[PDB]
Amino acid sequence: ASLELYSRDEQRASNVFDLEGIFREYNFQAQNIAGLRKDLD
Amino acid sequence: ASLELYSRDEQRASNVFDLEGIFREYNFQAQNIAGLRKDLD
Amino acid sequence: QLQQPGAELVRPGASVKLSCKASGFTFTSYWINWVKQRPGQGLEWIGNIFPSDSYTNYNQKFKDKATLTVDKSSSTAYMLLSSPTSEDSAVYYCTRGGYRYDSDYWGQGTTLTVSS
Amino acid sequence: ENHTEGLLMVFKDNIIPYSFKVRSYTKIVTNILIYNGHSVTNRHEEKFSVESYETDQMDTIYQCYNAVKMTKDGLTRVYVDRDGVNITVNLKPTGGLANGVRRYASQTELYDAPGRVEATYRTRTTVNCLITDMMAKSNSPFDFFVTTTGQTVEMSPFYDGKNTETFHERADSFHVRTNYKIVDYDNRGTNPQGERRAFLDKGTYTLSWKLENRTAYCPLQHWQTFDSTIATETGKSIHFVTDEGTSSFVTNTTVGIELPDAFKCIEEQVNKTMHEKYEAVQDRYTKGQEAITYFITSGGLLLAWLPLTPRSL
Amino acid sequence: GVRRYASQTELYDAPGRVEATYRTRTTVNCLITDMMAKSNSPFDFFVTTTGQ
Amino acid sequence: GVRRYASQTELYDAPGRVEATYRTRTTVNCLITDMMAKSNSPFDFFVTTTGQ
Amino acid sequence: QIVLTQSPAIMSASPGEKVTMTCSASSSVTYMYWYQQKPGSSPRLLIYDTSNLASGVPVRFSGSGSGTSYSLTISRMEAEDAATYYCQQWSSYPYTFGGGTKLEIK
Ligand SMILES: *[C@@H]1O[C@H](CO)[C@@H](O)[C@H](O)[C@H]1NC(C)=O
Repeated sequence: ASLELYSRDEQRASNVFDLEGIFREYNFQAQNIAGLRKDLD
Repeated sequence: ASLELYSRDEQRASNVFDLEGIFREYNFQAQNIAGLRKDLD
Repeated sequence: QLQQPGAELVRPGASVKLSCKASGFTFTSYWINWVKQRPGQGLEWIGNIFPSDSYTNYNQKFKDKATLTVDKSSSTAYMLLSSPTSEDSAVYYCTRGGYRYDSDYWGQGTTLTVSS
Repeated sequence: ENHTEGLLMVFKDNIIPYSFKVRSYTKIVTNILIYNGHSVTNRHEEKFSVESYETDQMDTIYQCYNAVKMTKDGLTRVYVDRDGVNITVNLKPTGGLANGVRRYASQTELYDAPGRVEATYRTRTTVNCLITDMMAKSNSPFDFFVTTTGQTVEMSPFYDGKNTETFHERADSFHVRTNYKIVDYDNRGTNPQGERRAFLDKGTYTLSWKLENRTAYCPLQHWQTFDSTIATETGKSIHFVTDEGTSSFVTNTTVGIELPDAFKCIEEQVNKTMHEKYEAVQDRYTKGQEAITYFITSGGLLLAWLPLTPRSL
Repeated sequence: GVRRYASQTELYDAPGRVEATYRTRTTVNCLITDMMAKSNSPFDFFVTTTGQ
Repeated sequence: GVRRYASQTELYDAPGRVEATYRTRTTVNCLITDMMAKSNSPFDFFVTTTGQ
Repeated sequence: QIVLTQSPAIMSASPGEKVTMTCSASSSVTYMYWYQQKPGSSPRLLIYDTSNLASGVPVRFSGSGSGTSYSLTISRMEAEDAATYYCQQWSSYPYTFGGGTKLEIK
């Protein structure tokens, strides 16, 4: 039989710092700000 | 015989966010800006 | 318009210069190409000076025989020939290039007369 | 004592994200209006996108206009470099980090002469043109992609305006051009082959990349190929034992013959390899079947099987 | 991702004076955000989604 | 983490003029930081703790 | 450095029959241009990108091709369609021309 202790997802989820969450939200906020600062029609 | 499924490079290259590329370019831009802002002789 | 003056006499050993007046369009958005047409033979390409720049790309063998230049102020291009001989009697055209389908206006052609 | 020879290829999962090349255009405007006449300078800058007519100039002839026009509540502001006029400037290569992005930029203003002081301090206006080339990466579901410098776009790279791929960006920002000519710096004066490029306006910059179909990414990767495997039937399973790599792959099903569903990429790869290997061996063997058979191991592995029978000379 | 609840901004920002005393505008907004946080075995600190 | 040695700031920042020439204050500080750096096998660059 | 070969040399054709001239290149080329040059005059552009029509050129003139094989064909030939035709490449930096084709009426 085929067995494994820690799967790929388990090792990926064992990180406190979520890079995807940090950068996606930061870029979203800056893009929204650049709209009001400029002509938002 | 010795075999392996995923090498060290394959697991390193399986990340969308390139930390080395992000930080190296960011520091390069700031250093260049600090030159023109100050006395660039 | 792209007009070229002709009716010139060439003394071997004396350099000659040709002019190609360009007008009616923005001179810093195209290129000038010079082509030599030997009578009774096919056309031949020489080079292409880029105005607004100095990208004078020359032929693979015409390095020792050609010299391009431009006067952005006078919107004119020039062809300098070094040490002309008697075997190069032909007509030279100046053509306009560009990555746009609009046009590529061929010049009129300057006849070159070299003899004794 | 039921044994059969053949040729075997093993395919595994793909974990390397899809990668492609992009190019960015932007216009940078800086104001040094806060000269603090009252003796320090407090300058703030801004960046803007590029329109269609200008992008055609940069990509082919490498020239841009040093003049930006905005609008706000019916008020339009126009700035020129060194307070000049609408003119064409060239773009030149700019040095940078080794093995990174390549930048082409235009020269800045000639000078910034001092002006008034106190309330109305010295005001300077500058405009620059920038071009950057980098790479982008995206994952299996194709929900977004990230460039090298760390900018994220919420759109599948395969979207073309009439597909079912994810597109969460602004509707009036994506448009695709056909028969588009783009040339490199070193070959200004040669016409390249027309292609299909997709443009996107992010407000602060502009992005463009070559459009492609989804068949350019494939979720399977070749691992190993074995030439002299032996297939042994155990009643409820099949054992593929090879003594070159010293491995044995066991399948759950006996009949197998599960034709590939979405892994149609490897059809060209397996067709060439099996045909090539059989030619060097067809001297003493004949193909015992005409179609390749596919099995799935207990683990996540895919096997291509083609039985071979010896020739009775 | 995160869910945000926000109040409307100011109705308008009329222009004021110029020169030294330029036009001055004041705006205030209320924000509410819901996210998740994570912490490790020794429990010395925790990090939210946005990176605080 | 890192250890910092710093000098005291200015004693006070008295208000000055207003309008165009507003109150101007100048302060200078001295800073010293100790951290660690790391580099890889080919030795092309190294990165400090704070991310420089 | 790509050399263009124009196999047809002398037409000597009469009105009534189609005439086709092909230009062969030693290497692959992205496109091809066709120039018509009457004696004692500057050449004019007829076909660009191997499939399009220039300004003022009538519907008769057309051509196609791919790789290193291209040709031009016409439908209704008159007396004034007797001139020289050249094929010119653009991808390689030396703008090499072709041998040229002579058309005659007889
Ligand atoms: C994508 O598919 C369409 C039809 O499915 C095809 O016409 C097109 O050529 C394909 N794209 C490429 C780059 O071949």
